[PDB]
Amino acid sequence: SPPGPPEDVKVEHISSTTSQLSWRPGPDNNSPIQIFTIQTRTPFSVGWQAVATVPEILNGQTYNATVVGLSPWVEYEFRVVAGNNIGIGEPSKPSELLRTKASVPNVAPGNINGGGGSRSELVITWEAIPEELQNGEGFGYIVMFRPVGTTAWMKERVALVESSKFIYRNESIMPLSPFEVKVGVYNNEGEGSLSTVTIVYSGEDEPQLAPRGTSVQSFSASEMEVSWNAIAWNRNTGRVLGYEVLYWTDNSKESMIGKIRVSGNVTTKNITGLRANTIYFASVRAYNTAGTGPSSLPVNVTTK
Repeated sequence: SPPGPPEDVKVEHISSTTSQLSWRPGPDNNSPIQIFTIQTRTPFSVGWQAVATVPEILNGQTYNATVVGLSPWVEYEFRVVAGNNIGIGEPSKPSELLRTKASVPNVAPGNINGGGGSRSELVITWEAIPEELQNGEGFGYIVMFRPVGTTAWMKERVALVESSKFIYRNESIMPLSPFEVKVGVYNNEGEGSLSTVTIVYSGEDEPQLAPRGTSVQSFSASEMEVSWNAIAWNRNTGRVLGYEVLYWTDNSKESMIGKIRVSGNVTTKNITGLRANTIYFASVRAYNTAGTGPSSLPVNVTTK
C-alpha cells in the first residue's frame, strides 16, 4: 500500500531564501519507501507547491534536507509526502508556520512609462510589483531620472508597494523634453535591483479650444457615426494629437456614458455595439499628452 504520512515535520533553522527541515517517516505499509517530496504553501499561494531541495532527491532513508528557492520575508509552511514504488503516500501535517528572514528586493517593477502633466512636469508611471516580492519591511520604489545627454541620475524614493506614479516638477524644463528614466526597488534591508531604461517626455499645455461642426448619423441599429471639424493649429492653442468622442444615453434599460478616441487627423468615428432604436448623444474634445480640452456642443440621433 502507499505509505502513511510523515510525522513531526519541523523547521530547524530558516534564513532568507532557504530552510532546514527534519521529519520522521510514517508507516511503511509493507512496501519500502524510496522517495520523499517536500511541498510548501504561503498566503499568496494556491494550495501547495512542489519545491526544490538539497539534496535534489530525497531517498527513503533521508529524514533531513535543505529547501531552496524561498522568497524572502514570506510566511512559509512545509509538508512532506512519502512515496512508494507502488503508490504515492498521504501528505504530512504542515510545519509550524514561519516567515523567512528579510532581504533586499530583487524584482524591479514593469511597464515603466509616463508622459503628460503640465509643461513643467515629468510624470512617471510603473506597474506596482506583486506583494510577496517586497522581501522586507519599509518597502518602496526608487524613481531615477535625468535629461537626455545628462550623465548624473536624479532619484527620489516612493514608499508603499502599491504606489505607481511619481511627478517631478521644475519650471526650468521645456514642453515634451525627453528624459531617461528607470525604476528600482528598496526596503529596510537596502537598495535592490533597478529596471532597464526607457524614455519619457515632459508634459505640455492642454488643448485650449473645442472641435466644431459636430454631427451624428445612423445607418445601423448597433451603430452611430459621429463627425466634426479638425482643429486648426496655432502655437498658442495646444497641439491636438487626436479627438475623444463622448457618447451617452438615457433609455429604459439603462443610462451609460462612453469614451472612444481617434488619433491624428481623423474627424469621423463609427461607434459600434450600440442598442437598437435608442436615443444617443455625442460630444467631442481634443486631447494631447496632457489631457483633454473643452467639449463641443452635443448632438443626438436615434438608432435604427
